[PDB]
Amino acid sequence: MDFYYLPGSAPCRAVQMTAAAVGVELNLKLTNLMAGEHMKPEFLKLNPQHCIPTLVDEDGFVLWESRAIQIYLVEKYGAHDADLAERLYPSDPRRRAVVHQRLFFDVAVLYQRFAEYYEPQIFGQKVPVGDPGRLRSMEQALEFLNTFLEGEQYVAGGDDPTIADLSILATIATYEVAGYDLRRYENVQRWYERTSAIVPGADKNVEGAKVFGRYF
Amino acid sequence: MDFYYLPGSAPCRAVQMTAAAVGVELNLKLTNLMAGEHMKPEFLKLNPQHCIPTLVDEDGFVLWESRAIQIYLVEKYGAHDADLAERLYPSDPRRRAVVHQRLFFDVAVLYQRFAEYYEPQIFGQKVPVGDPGRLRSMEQALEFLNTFLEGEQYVAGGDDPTIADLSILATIATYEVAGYDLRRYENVQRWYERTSAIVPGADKNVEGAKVFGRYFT
Ligand SMILES: CCCCCCSC[C@H](NC(=O)CC[C@H]([NH3+])C(=O)O)C(=O)NCC(=O)O
Ligand SMILES: CCCCCCSC[C@H](NC(=O)CC[C@H]([NH3+])C(=O)O)C(=O)NCC(=O)O
Repeated sequence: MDFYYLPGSAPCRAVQMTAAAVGVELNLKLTNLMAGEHMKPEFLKLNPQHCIPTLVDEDGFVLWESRAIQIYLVEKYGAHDADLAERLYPSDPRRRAVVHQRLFFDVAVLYQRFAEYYEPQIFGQKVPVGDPGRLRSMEQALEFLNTFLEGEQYVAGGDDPTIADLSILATIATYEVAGYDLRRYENVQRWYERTSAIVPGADKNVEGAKVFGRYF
Repeated sequence: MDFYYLPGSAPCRAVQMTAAAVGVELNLKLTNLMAGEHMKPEFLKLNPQHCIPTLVDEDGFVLWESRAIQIYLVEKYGAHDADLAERLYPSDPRRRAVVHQRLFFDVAVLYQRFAEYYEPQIFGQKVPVGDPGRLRSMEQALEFLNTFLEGEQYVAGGDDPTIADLSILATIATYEVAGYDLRRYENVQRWYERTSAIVPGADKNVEGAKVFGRYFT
């Protein structure tokens, strides 16, 4: 399976942790966005949305959006270990609803506001001073996550990390390298330390996050 | 089942269409966001993210994010009709991945870029002259959708509308009612017309969108 990725990219790292958890190797294909490699006719034919991560399965199926890829990996390549797939992606509709909820929270709120705050600080204008509105917004997202983790081990509940934890771990590892003091959010910091110690490929998440950290 | 919502809200309308498809009757609870009804202590207890739509099910289980609600409606409350659930939310991992991919596209790209430009105008934060980047962003998003719909009846493929169609139907209705010219996107217009003609609860999508349209008089 061809995996078009960048080590520094959070959504790429979330798929990497998921693939390691289900036990499938990825054919790593580094796609330099700065050299416009995502804009070459070869990549565009595969992915008109020209974004990473992009997964190309051996049957020719092309898939993007990291969280769609996460679910796909569990559903297709996790069947060999029912209990594992169940831990990562519980089949009970109510339990799965919270997992889905947190996945959408990650893309639309937690990672989104992170990007809306730090991308102006490292690209284009490169302003070191962060907009007070964008900071308030991003902190509100951390406030939300902290509340979700109140009296809970993991982001969508349960006794084991789910793919929602893997997605948000990639995201929050990026928060850490960006210089944000996560210790302000005691539940988040506790969860971040817990999850990093136990999930497969977590060391490769910290490793890739540091590559993103070169921008600051 | 309690449904905290506003008719003008696209994500709310996507849930309404999904519930109509699986025969779920929602107890509609108008949540006036301008009056701060979503910031009231009782609502915050249910939903600390203080956002609509919010579903409270028969056991008091609380769920928000429209697309997670959509899935929950099909998986749990659509399971009485195996064939219908399969049309709305196919179980094949590849087909389901495209549905998921399109749902994420809607939240993170299509609706996201819409809201960034148009939603300020609801709150009164409308700037008469703005950044060209915000306009290019919506154009680009609509180009992607039009490309996905090339040679295809529906947004995630297949012979029937999925929850991805209902999500994007609610979003595109909002584009149209806000005044966006969709004519350069022939596949989008064609898909919108044909999908709106056949999906249950489509009337309330149009009606609800019109309520949103009253902000752009
Ligand atoms: C050091 C690493 C720097 C990269 C960090 C940004 S991730 C790159 C970006 N990808 C995305 O934002 C995809 C997000 C998508 N929601 C997902 O989760 O997969 C991209 O391909 N953007 C280019 C494009 O969309 O055209
Ligand atoms: C009458 C039409 C007025 C326009 C309403 C826009 S939707 C309102 C908004 N909700 C959302 O954007 C939720 C989006 C979420 N991604 C979903 O799909 O459910 C909200 O509750 N915002 C309040 C908040 O989050 O605090």
